[PDB]
Amino acid sequence: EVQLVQSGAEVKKPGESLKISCKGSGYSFTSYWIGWVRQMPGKGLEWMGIIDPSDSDTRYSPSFQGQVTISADKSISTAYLQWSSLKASDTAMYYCARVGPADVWDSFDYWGQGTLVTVSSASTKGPSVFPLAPSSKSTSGGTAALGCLVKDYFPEPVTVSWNSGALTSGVHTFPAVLQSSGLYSLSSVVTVPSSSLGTQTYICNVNHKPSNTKVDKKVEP
Amino acid sequence: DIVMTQSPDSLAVSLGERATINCKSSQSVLLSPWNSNQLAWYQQKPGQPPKLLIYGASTRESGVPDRFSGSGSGTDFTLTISSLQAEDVAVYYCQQYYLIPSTFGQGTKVEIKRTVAAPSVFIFPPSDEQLKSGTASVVCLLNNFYPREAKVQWKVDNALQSGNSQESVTEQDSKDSTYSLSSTLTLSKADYEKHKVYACEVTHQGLSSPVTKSFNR
Amino acid sequence: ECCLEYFKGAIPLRKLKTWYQTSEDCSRDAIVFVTVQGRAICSDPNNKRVKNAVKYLQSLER
Repeated sequence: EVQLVQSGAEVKKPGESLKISCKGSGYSFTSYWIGWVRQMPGKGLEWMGIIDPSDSDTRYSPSFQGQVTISADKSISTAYLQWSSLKASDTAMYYCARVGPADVWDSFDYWGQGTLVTVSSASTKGPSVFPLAPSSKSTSGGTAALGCLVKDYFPEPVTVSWNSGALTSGVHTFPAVLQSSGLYSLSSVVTVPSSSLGTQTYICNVNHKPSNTKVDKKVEP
Repeated sequence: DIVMTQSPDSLAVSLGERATINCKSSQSVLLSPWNSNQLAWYQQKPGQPPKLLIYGASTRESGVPDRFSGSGSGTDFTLTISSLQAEDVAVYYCQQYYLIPSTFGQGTKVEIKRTVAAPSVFIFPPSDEQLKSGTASVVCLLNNFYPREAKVQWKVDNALQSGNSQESVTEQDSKDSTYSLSSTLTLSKADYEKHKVYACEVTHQGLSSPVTKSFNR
Repeated sequence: ECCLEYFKGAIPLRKLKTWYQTSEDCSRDAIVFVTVQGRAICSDPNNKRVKNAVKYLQSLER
């Protein structure tokens, strides 16, 4: 079957160059055009440009022309997208996709899995994990919220589990926010029986692979 | 260029009910000699690439369920989901490919409609561990509410805080269809100890009047 | 200034930039497509596929 395989997530500093790749298989690579599509965080799809790998005929959106270079190497069935000098504003998911064969032009009939590009002057840093202790005032439903604040890390992601995975019901692990410092912060909360707090142990297990950081934090009233 | 515009920007529909999304092109996308409207619809689920659903305005891609249909011609197009299933929660994009750039609409988020549920509001003072490192983060949590729209207001000694908080909202829950939201007020240890009352004020249509949750430092 | 003969292959629609027509003094009077690579394609003005391609290009230009 048709596959488009894109290269892995990239974490880069402003001013660095970058070339990402899109490898085709399971079809005649030179028989179809390839497109690149940008998706900035929380935003929509932007058509960037397309290339005919048979002859390297390349078309850019006016918004991206001269800002990125699209190319292809038909001898290895690969299309590329490249920047000579990245900006923090280039932080986005980049999809390659195959243009269908219909006239005159066509929809994108197959899509790569996307390459996440993160551009920041920030450096790798494991988080600090702080408890969000369950309130000492009694609640209306016989339930208490507790949690962990996972602060000042880079880059994404972190994972949070509870009681080594034994507690999964009532957990909310929130999307990270990017602080003005250039470091991320995230909270994970769980709602539990008030009456358990005296006797049941609650530990959040935090993992940040980029910094090889593993933290277990007991959360008590 | 042709500009693509979708309406509404967001749509909430009860499980099992009809969903309709509209798409307008700034110029006709009817490729006359081919009698085909050059219009596609894509579905994108969180953390996934877009998937082609409909092309030629009305042709379903192979393996796309029958509940999805496309209609319209020229400049006005509609995507209909005859009966919304749980797995249909996604962002839907239209796209013209009459010419290049083959531009996309801005996208329409489709979520599950349910009854108003008020947030359960909690406040968490900074830990002694964090204060020791010189920072104070105060967390306000709004748990399991509907709809998504909620205002969080930070008050320190009755002064309305500005530009010193950030919030994050979960994706709609798969079982109860609610949202949760967390807000973090961040200030230095110094500024924190200058003040006494720390209040989170929550407005939501589920609440008769704004709920305030607070502690004394 | 005139086409010597008409092109016989398929019109490469995705490669077309524009078109013009030659003068009536030409024996093989033609629609000439210009590609984005700047090649000319000499075409029969009465051919249906030629007419369809021109209609598409005209929609881009008008």
